[PDB]
Formats: sequence, structure tokens, C-alpha cells
Amino acid sequence: MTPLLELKDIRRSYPAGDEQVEVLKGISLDIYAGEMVAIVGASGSGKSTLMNILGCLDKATSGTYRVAGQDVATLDADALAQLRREHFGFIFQRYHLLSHLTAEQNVEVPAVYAGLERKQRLLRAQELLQRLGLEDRTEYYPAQLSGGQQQRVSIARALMNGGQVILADEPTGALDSHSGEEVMAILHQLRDRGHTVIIVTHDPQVAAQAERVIEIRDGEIVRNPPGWRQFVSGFNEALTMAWRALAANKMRTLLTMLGIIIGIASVVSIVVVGDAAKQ
Amino acid sequence: GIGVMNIMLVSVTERTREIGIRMAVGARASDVLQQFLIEAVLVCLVGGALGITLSLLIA
Amino acid sequence: GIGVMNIMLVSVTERTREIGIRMAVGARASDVLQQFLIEAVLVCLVGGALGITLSLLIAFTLQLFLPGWEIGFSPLALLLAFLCSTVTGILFGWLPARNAARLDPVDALARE
Repeated sequence: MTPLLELKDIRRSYPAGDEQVEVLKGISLDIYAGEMVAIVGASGSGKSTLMNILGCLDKATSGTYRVAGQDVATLDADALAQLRREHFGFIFQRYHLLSHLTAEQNVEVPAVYAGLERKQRLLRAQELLQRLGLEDRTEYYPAQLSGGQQQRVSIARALMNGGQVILADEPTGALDSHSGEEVMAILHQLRDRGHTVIIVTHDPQVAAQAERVIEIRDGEIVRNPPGWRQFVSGFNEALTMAWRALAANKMRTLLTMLGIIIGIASVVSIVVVGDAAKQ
Repeated sequence: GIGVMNIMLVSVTERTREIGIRMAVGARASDVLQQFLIEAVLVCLVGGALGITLSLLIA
Repeated sequence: GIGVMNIMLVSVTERTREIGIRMAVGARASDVLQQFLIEAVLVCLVGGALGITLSLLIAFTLQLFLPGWEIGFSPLALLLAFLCSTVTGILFGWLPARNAARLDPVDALARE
């Protein structure tokens, strides 16, 4: 059958000395559903950049990387983001999240770009949290959260999209093999869930967990061994996001707003009083 | 009111990694301009409400 | 000019670890208020210089329009404007850098 991905002879290259360097060279790759692929290789090999191809961060201007049989070259980058909501659910070592949001919101974000009722997807998110085994942590700031739990929030965050495709920066490298390989076992569960997942690492040891290591070097794999609705929802939800961003700096917000207030108050002041004496 | 732009510029400058995690979840390039500008004009309007309020106090 | 205080407050807030390394090299608590307020009033004075410069540009601009209307320098008002920029400068930069003076090196370093 036809693999959902077809990276054949795709390669990126980027300027240096006003000429593109061999960050990547022509590579043939195919991917099924349920794959749990390691990205073993030397650091800085552009396998990260290759992951950026997997993230569709930029067109390689070479080959035909046929996502679900559809080449990346044809689709809009915004359409690629639409694919991301349709599929991709990326996760990183550094578990990046707003300090602003509660973890439920941090999971809430990807579907905000989707058009959907908030309460429903909040319930879905709670299901994702119970899937994480997390519940009490729901209202906490990520700073209030332990890092492995934060990474769990990255997982549920991927899950709200359905997690059809999952890139994974150093899943276990930020912390202990306990919770790390534990989360890796959850990755095995998602593999059991049949969603495609692809970890990236230069480390063979964590790569042993993966069902399909693939090593790249010198730009090529040395081997492959196995709507206006969101605009108004944007108005109110980012109204709340605004309140939170102000919460980040209530004092700065104070000086700012005061700078506004004295201004306009003085406007109407002098206008009305001058108009009155004029009367 | 002009320096408020500088303020927001700073705030967003702080948000750089946040900008990256937001683009990471597939945000449209327009969307950041949306939320940020909406937040700014929001501050302008709430400051306009407290401002007109104080102006009435002067009245 | 008031929001400039907010700006400096932000800048110093960014300097938190820098504040800690500066206290680490044994800076007096006064010293941060010193350098910061000095920088602030500095901005006030250079902005006062470019400001008076532009004001003079407007002055000659009004020399260009002379319906009998006449230019007249008032240097005392100039120096009063300078000192005014100064006192606004200290007025804005005083408190935030005072709070900076309040700060412990410890929290300014160990914090992440």
C-alpha cells in the first residue's frame, strides 16, 4: 500500500558564503501509520532540520514529500498548519508552554485555531488529563508543575489534535529514566493507539525504545533499519488571554493605562470646559 | 499614548519563545497581530473608560 | 514623560540577574540607584537637547511665516526647561531604582 509519508530525494540547503550548504541531500523515506521511528544520527546533521521538514517548517525545494500522498510543495504553509491541526502534534524536551495558562489551557490552545465550542474540548482535555493521570494539577501554572507532568501536558496538547503525527524532541533527556521511559511507555500506548510517532535523538540508548531507528549523516540517511467564529472567540478568549498578559505585569499595565487615562480625561476636560466658557 | 507602542513592543519581544510555541501550534501569521493589537486597543479602551470616568469626576 | 519610568522599570527588571552579578562584585545598594537614575536623567537631557533643537527648528519655521509676527529667544525658559527635564527625570527614576536597591543579590542570582 501507499505510506502516509513519502520523503523521496527531498533535501534542504541553506545559504552560507551566499551559497546553500549541504544541510541535507537527496533521501528516500516512506512512513506508515503507527510507526514509532527514531531519528538517530550526529547532532547538527540537519536531521533536526529534517524534522522541520517533518514539521513542514519550510519547503525543501527538492523531491516530493507526499503527506498522505500530497506533496508539501503544493500546499500553503497555512494549509500545512491546517494539516498540523489535521495531524501533527509536536512535543519537545523543553516542554514549552505559557507560564500564563493553566495546563488545561496549555492543552486548550491548539484547538482554539480549530472552530469548536470551548466547554466540549475542555471536557476532552480533562479526559486527556485523566489519560495523563493528572487532575489536581489542572489549575496549576506550569511553573507549579513538575517537569514530567509538564511534558504530559505537551502530550495531551498533542492529543487534542488527535495526535495523528507526532514529532518528539528528546522525550526523556530533560529528566529521569523513571518518568522518562514511563512517558516512552505512553508513547508505546499511542503506538498501540496506532497514531504515527517519531522521536528524535542522537542517543542510541533511548533509541532502543523505538521500533525503527534511522541514521542520517552528511545530508543523507546512512541507513534505515526498522472563519469569523474564531475571530470573535478570539475576541473573548484572547480577552482572557489579555487579562492574563496584564496579570503578568499589573504595574506596567497600571502606568500604561494611567498614561492613557490622564490623556483622554484631559481631552474631554479641556474640550468641555473651553466649550462652556465659550458658551 | 505613543510610548504604549514601545511597551507592547517590549512585551511581545519578551514573548519571542511564546511566539514560537504559538506558531508551533499552527497559528496563522495574522493571528498574532490580531490578538496583540486587540489587546493593545483593549488597553486603550479600558483606559478610555477610566479616563472618561475621571473626566466626569472633574466635571 | 511618565511612561519612561515604566520603561526603565522594565529594563531594570530585565537586569535582575545583572543586578545580582553587580551586587556580587560588591556594589553598594545606592550604586544601582545611582547609575540607573543617571542613565534615566541622561535620556531626559539628551532628549531635551534634541527637543530644544527641534523647537528651534520650529522657531525658524515660524521665522518663515512672518505676518509681522516676531521671534524672541528666552534663554531663562530654556534652562528652566532643562532643569525641568532633570527634575522629571529624577522624579521618574527615583522610586523604581530604589526598589532595585531594596533587592537582595541572592534572589537576583539563584532565581531562574
